[PDB]
Amino acid sequence: MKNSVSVDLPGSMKVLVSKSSNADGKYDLIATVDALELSGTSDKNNGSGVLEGVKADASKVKLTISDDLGQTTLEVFKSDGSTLVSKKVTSKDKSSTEEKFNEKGEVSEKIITRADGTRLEYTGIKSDGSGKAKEVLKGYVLEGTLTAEKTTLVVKEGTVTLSKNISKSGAVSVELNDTPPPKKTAAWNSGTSTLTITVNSKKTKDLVFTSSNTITVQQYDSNGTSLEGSAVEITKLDEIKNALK
Amino acid sequence: MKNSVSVDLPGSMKVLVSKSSNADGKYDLIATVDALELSGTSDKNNGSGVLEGVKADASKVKLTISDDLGQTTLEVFKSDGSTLVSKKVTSKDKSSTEEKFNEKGEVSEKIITRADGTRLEYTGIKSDGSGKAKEVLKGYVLEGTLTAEKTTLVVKEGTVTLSKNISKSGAVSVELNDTPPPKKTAAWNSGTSTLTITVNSKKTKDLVFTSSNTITVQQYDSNGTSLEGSAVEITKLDEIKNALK
Repeated sequence: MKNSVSVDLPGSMKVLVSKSSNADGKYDLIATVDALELSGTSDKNNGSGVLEGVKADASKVKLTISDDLGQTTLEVFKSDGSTLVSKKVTSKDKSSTEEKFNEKGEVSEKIITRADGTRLEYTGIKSDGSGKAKEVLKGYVLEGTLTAEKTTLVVKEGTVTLSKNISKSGAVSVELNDTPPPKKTAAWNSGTSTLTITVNSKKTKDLVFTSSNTITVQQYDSNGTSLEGSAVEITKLDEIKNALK
Repeated sequence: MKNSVSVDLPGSMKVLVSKSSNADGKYDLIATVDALELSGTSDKNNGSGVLEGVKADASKVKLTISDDLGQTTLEVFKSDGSTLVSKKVTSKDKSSTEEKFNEKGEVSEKIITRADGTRLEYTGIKSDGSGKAKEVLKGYVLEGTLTAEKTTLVVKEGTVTLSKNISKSGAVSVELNDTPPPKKTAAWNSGTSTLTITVNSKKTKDLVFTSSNTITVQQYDSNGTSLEGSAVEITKLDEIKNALK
């Protein structure tokens, strides 16, 4: 710090590495990270090495810098120092991986940043690999979910589901499902001159064709077993068409 | 006509039947029908009997009245009198059946009126029983077609076809078809990271998923075998949704 050299780092950080060595050959590293003074003695005079620090709430902070000034590995622990909370790995080339762990020392969440600026954001992860997913792309977002084998991001339009699957090892594969909406059916009763229309095991309408040469609609209650209202006579084509929706 | 009695008739007609009998016991009938004087001698003094006449173009007109004043059967022939053109039967109770015949002495067309005021209108009839159909109902019209067995009147709304079938002997029966529109399918090429979308054996779009983490649409020509345009990149969700329609 005193008369030393400023080194820029992956992820908008600096370190100050001492101009000269110490008693045991080391170089002094000081970095203000987040807002803590972090400190450490390193074999090398470039910026590489570990820096440690303690938050005012007694959480332990450990910043590792990779030998080639490539990779800053920012770990946060619980007060004991044994129990990992969070971990931001940044890479040389602008890409980062913000993790989070749970009570058990198991990964809860994961924000992946990509070199371009696009993101994979996993949350609510569970013991059996599964959880939410978001993909931040340039201009728009693909939501989805996670499993042990794969991420699946989905986009829907009416009867079409587009499904972008990203495998564990990076492999994209895409698929499409068009599935028709539930269709009307009907049954004719010759006895009563009544068409009863069934949608998805729910009766919906009675269309009745009278000896008086006219047509009457009545609606099934949303139970789909008893009629409701009273019988509405038809007065032009349009109404018959309406009943068929 | 001279000093006789006016009888009203089925189908807005009158006849004048003579007050007294003739030489051979008959009663004189005169009717102005359409605009012809029609004439005939009848056994009975009520209005019943036949009346004949000749149009100025030499077509022969034959009006029959049923004994009970029930039914007026207006036939028109060709000039020869043997070859039927048209035939309007009216009934007592306001119902009528306007036929038409063809060159061969076979029925071409048929307007059925019903007592209520509703109509069945068959046209363009053919040797194998078939032809157009219209049903004039109170407030609206059901179009359709004819066969030897049956009339079929159809009403459509999107994927639904309502079909009212009237059998030879009057029997109504109704049916419904909901049939889903042609659905998208797609094939993935791992080689090129391209989804190709097929609608009804016609390729429609290429969706391409780039190593650059972006999506590009290109359209198939309406042949459904070669691409067209050039590859349009995607810029928000909405566009991806659009491609799925």
